Amino acid sequence: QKFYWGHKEILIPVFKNMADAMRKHPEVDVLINFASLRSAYDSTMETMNYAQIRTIAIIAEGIPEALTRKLIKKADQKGVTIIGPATVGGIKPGC
Amino acid sequence: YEDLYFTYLEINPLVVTKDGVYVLDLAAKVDATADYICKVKWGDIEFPPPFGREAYPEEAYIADLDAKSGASLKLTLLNPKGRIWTMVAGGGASVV
Amino acid sequence: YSWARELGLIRKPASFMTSICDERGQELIYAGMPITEVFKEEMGIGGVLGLLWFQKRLPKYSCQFIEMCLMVTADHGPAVSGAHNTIICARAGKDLVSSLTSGLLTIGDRFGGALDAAAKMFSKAFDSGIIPMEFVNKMKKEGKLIMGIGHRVKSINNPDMRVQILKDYVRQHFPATPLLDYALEVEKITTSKKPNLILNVDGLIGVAFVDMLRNCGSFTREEADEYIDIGALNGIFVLGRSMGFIGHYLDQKRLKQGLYRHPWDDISYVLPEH
Amino acid sequence: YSWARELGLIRKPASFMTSICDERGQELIYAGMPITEVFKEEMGIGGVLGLLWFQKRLPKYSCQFIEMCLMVTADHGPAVSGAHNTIICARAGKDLVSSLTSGLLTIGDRFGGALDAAAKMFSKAFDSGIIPMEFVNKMKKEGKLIMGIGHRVKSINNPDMRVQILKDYVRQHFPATPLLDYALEVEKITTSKKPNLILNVDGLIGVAFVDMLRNCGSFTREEADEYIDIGALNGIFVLGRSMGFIGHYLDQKRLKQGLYRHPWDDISYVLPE
Amino acid sequence: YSWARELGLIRKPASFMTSICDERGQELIYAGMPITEVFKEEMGIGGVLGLLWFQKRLPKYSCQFIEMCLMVTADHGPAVSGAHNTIICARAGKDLVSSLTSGLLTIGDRFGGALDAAAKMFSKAFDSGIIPMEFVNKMKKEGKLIMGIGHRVKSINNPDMRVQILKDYVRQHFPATPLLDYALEVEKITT
Ligand SMILES: CC(C)(COP(=O)(O)OP(=O)(O)OC[C@H]1O[C@@H](n2cnc3c(N)ncnc32)[C@H](O)[C@@H]1OP(=O)(O)O)[C@@H](O)C(=O)NCCC(=O)NCCS
Ligand SMILES: [Mg+2]
Repeated sequence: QKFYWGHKEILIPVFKNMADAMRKHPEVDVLINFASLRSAYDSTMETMNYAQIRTIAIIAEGIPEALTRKLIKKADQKGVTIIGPATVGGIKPGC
Repeated sequence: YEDLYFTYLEINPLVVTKDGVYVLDLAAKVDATADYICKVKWGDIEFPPPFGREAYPEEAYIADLDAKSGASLKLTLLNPKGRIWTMVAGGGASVV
Repeated sequence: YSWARELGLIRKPASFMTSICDERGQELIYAGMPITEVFKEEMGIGGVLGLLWFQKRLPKYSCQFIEMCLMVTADHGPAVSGAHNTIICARAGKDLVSSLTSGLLTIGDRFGGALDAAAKMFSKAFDSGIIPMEFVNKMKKEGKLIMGIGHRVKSINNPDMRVQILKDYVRQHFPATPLLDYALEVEKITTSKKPNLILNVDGLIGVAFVDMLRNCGSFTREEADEYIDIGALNGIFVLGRSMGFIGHYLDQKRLKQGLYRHPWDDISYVLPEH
Repeated sequence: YSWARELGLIRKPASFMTSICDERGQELIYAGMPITEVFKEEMGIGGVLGLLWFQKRLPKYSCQFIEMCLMVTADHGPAVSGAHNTIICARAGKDLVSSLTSGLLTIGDRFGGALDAAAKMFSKAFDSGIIPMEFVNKMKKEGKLIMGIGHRVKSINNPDMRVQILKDYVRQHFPATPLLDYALEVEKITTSKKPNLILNVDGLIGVAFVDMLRNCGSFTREEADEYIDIGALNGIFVLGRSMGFIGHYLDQKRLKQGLYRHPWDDISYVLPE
Repeated sequence: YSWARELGLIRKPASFMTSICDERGQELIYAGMPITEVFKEEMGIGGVLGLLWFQKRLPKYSCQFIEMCLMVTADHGPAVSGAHNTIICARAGKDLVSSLTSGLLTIGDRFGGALDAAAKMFSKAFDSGIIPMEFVNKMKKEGKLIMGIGHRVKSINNPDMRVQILKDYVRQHFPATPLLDYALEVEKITT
């Protein structure tokens, strides 16, 4: 996909499978999850099978409480920081 | 309780006689957001508003607009004869 | 040879086989019906299409429906892939047939494909016996989007007029619409996800057409299923949109529009390093 | 750019110009008329064609006539140049659009051209003020045959049904038919030479269409004459015949017909030495 | 817009992306190579095709081979599906482009498909690791004919000249021909 780095056009890769993205990008440690409330649970659980990912931001508003609890449990036992669900995220100026 | 996504379930009293089990009273809450999973079992489940006065026709109108859109439109009358009216954008700011 | 064949002395097998039209007679014949009968019986474009494409005398509702499809598919502005090419072509000083073909050649996959695709998809799902919710989830799992579902602006509160017009005709005049019923149930599920995930006109025509072939009573199941497969539905879109494209060609000629050259600013040149 | 355009800070001129259809609205618009009105007013294919091709709301008899033309031009067997190519194409395992276009690309001069040609020829002659007999002789002297005159079997005593159907509708519903009248007078002369020199369906449609544009009252002369020139008549034949060609394509696929290879016996090889 | 873009005040993403040719310059550029260099280096039609189609400067043997292919595929009489349509069309009084397209539109499946089909089939079989005899039998079992095998008249005693010409060029100039070797072994079985 074409994007802008100021006024210069750059290309960002788009993957069908998360497995391929992780493999080709070992430098990645953060995942921003825009999955709908229906598929947010499964995609987050899947991400946690890739040890490189240390922080997950869950944007979706509407995940059943019982499911979020299961996400919390797995994240806690794997040491993954979860920001969200139902959040815009956060900001670290300059970073 | 687990299979139907309840968050609260209380039976007071539960009666057990020589004949069997009787559920005399039941108070419960479900996690409404689980509708996409449970629709089949729940059916056309109704969530009653707490006991108190009923909605003015204007409150009912706004409730209808909110239900029919991805946007959040909320309105509750405190004092219809009050001189201070608020039309604030955002759930946080409205409280503030 | 001419003479030997007349006296029946020699036999030579025909290389070609036809069954839609016979121009050899006193009168022109369209699938067994003589041209005078076609007019006398007030068949219309729909009726004539039934004979030439299916070699069948269709019920009046069926003919009227075909005509309705052709009308809603006639045009959809100049921004679409096909219209654009036809306009470019007309502007490059070409004739009607060249300009039309240039545009028609874009029809098939990502442009104009949806009618056929939707009809095929929904038929498969219905016929396989899976319930609408099972279907929705099957597609998600397979990583496929439903063909004939979704709209850019139109939602469950703001309906598509073309879909409204057609739905209402079908409901009123079709004896049975089981596939449409199935599709509308799928729409109930998808709109409950995102409100703009409405059954669009391509999906509506697709399923309605399948219901017309199967339940009008002129075709066997085999016949109805073959017609879908061989791409009769593509024909509807192609014939329909052909009107719009000729429309654009004439328009550009009448508007006396000059040669087009795409602006360089809209082009990203990413050539190899010397 | 998206943002700047929203705040109306910048202007960028359009490279394109349209006037037949507007898909941007809450409703689809065909030449000023919204799609719901199109159906409510019962326009039909003819009516829709009037809006998209001429950007006019035509009289009902004009719409019905256009539909009638599309019906008589729908097909004429598989022996014709275009049908042949579509069949060959379909048989060579191609898709609908490729097969159809392969056939449509033969339309224009010696095949399908006659409607436009007849309309243009007769209009010229009529408008020049020459009487039908003067016209017939002018053509003979110039070594030209009249476009839209002649038939293989059909004669003055044995009429062409397509021509009969159309001729009758036109007389009955058209307010005035001066060009048709002129053409029929030319036919009186040619049939008096050879009986099969009748006004054929291509000639009939051509002159009838000119009479419809000029005398239906929706167009100025300029407008009627521009539409003929830019090839509206070619559009009629192309759109009309497109049905027949799709018919053949489907037929060949349904008939499960194999690849065609022309027999060498039918080819005369006259190569250099 | 023109002005705002010049001063770099606004940005608008390009709708199109190209990488084969750049006409904007002082000189025309074909895949990074300027037109004068194309002629100076004596690329030929084959060479030019390498830049525009693959965006590569191919070896001379490769270019010469591409040109050779184009020459043997040039024509095969008027009886074929495509030629027939073009002739019918030309005879119906049409222009060059209409007549050509009418014929080209038959190319793809049953006519002209074989090149692509054969290459795909043989590559698959070779790459899958199956031996030629296993391949032959696999196809029989699947009810498929081998693409690029068979001739109406030409046999193992009466060879096809076009095949002879090409085989011999390839043998002589291609450093390695493993797939051709595999295919010729399949031919040993079918003949
Ligand atoms: C004389 C004969 C050979 C040819 O006659 P024919 O077929 O009627 O004549 P043509 O083919 O030239 O056509 C007749 C006319 O139609 C005209 N015509 C044909 N198609 C036309 C068209 N589409 N538009 C305009 N004019 C047309 C021709 O220009 C010709 O005009 P002309 O008479 O002014 O030259 C023929 O009639 C004949 O065999 N006659 C028998 C005579 C006889 O008995 N012989 C003695 C044996 S005992
Ligand atoms: Mg109690």
